[PDB]
Amino acid sequence: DVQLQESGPSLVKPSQSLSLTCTVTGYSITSDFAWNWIRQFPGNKLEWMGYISYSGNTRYNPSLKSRISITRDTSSNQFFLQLNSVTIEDTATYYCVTAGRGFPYWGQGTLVTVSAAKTTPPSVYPLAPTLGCLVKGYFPESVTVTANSGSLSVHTFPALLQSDLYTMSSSVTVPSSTWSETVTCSVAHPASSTTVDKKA
Amino acid sequence: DILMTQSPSSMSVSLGDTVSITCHSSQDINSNIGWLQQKPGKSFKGLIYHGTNLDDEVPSRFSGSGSGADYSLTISSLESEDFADYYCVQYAQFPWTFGGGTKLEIKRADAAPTVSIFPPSSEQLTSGGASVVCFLNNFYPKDINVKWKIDGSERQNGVLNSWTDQDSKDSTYSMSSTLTLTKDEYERHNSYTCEATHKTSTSPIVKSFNRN
Amino acid sequence: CGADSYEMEEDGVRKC
Repeated sequence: DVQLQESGPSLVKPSQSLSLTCTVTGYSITSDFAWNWIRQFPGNKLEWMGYISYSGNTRYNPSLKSRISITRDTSSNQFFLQLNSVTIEDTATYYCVTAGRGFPYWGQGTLVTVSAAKTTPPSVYPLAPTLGCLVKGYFPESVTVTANSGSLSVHTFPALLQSDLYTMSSSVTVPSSTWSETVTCSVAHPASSTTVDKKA
Repeated sequence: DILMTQSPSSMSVSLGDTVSITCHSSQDINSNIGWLQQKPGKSFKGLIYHGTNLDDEVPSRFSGSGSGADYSLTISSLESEDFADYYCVQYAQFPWTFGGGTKLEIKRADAAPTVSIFPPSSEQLTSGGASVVCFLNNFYPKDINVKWKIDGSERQNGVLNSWTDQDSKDSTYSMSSTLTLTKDEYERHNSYTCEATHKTSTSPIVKSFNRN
Repeated sequence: CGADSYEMEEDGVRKC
């Protein structure tokens, strides 16, 4: 099999460049196949952006051609996406993908937000009288909530945008022989390096 | 560009069911079509290529057929793992293009929500804000209404509603409702109520708290 | 594959 992984920034400002790396393991990108970038827009619409071949030949979507470059580093077994002159409309989840016999191998995908809004950490607030946690006023999209060190298996509600900042929440359900037992939600936000704690 | 018309957009079906998803292209694509699966967690997988051929480790439940401009994906004896979003893709012509997708959801019995109200945190009241939260959990079907009342008076403005996707465990849906007001407006009233209306219960499920 | 028995590759992508 082949394994692929996207890395790069979560937030790019408009007019600037989006740059992503795909690290390929288990197979050499010079051996066979085409090595693609595909994106998925917030409404689930997919668009093929382009590829670089095993031989280093590139093909681009005509809608993107003047704005795009796909390159490779064969020593590191990586290939790269660069998308320039970006607009808010370039907000999407970006995937690196192998095309050979169809599209067998896909990276996990990485979300890239194009916006002029400034990076902001979240102000986690507790939610006690089923229990919960309310995570408010962060930017950009990038939170994960974990209940009792992964012991609780618990609803994650997707973020909504209010006042150009994001708000989301999470709920846990335990039998009333507990909260008795202590219940804590661990709230992690990678684009802040803050694990904004809280906590009863 | 070649347009891919995928049908249906959504399906509510049971385990053990056999379902078909179709894709029509705006011109002959000579079997140059793939089928892709994206499960919860947003991970994609190639299932089929050249209209019919299986990618590695794809179970024989999945089959394909078609020609010219008309293709089908069939999934026999649906299993829990098979409930996902599905996409067609043509590679007959550049640029390669995709169908609109098909969402496969599990059919289930009707279920009333469990309703949960929470007052603003002291933490938030220090910052000058006041959010009142209402969890509406484990209901079926997805269609649900929430009404906020402040001292009996309906409030539509300042409310944020967020739905989960279908539950991996019990096939239900859940929704979170947040009413956000200023500290000053929050302290001018006593009663905060969330009311849930669903095609299951005659009267709405009413949860409230009084600031006393 | 497709109308005929011919399969081909272009830039490492198999096509009918």
